[PDB]
Amino acid sequence: KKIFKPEELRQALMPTLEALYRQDPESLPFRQPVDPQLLGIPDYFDIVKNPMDLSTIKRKLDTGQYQEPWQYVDDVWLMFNNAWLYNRKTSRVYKFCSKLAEVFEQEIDPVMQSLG
Ligand SMILES: Cc1cc(N2CCOCC2)cc2[nH]c(-c3c(NC[C@@H](O)c4cccc(Cl)c4)cc[nH]c3=O)nc12
Repeated sequence: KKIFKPEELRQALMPTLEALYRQDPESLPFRQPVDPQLLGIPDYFDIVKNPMDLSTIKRKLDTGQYQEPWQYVDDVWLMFNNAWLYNRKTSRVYKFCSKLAEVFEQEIDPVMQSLG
């Protein structure tokens, strides 16, 4: 069984996380936890049972809260899947999510291969 030091996951995965953040305007809806009242979508938690966003993912990676790197992959897809569930398939935020997901699928593959 691989043993992953927090510092190894941090340095290896941070560039993939930067690749999501740097997408402008597509990353903006994902940068902070969804605030249903401020956004005027009060049925958000009626639909999304487990919220996830970039700031949470970034904190876990920065402070060493992942035991193994596929939990980071889990959190990223949970964030995308939340957005694809709540938002209609042709809407702006659905398309934004799809753009971030395209970037991620591309960046994460070689990084996960090198982590073993
Ligand atoms: C690539 C892709 C495209 C799309 N759609 C494109 C068309 O438009 C609608 C959205 C939805 C996706 N959902 C998931 C997904 C996971 N993927 C792992 C993959 O990253 C992966 C798998 C093995 C090795 C590595 Cl290194 C990385 C894992 C857990 N739960 C998930 O839902 N992947 C999706």
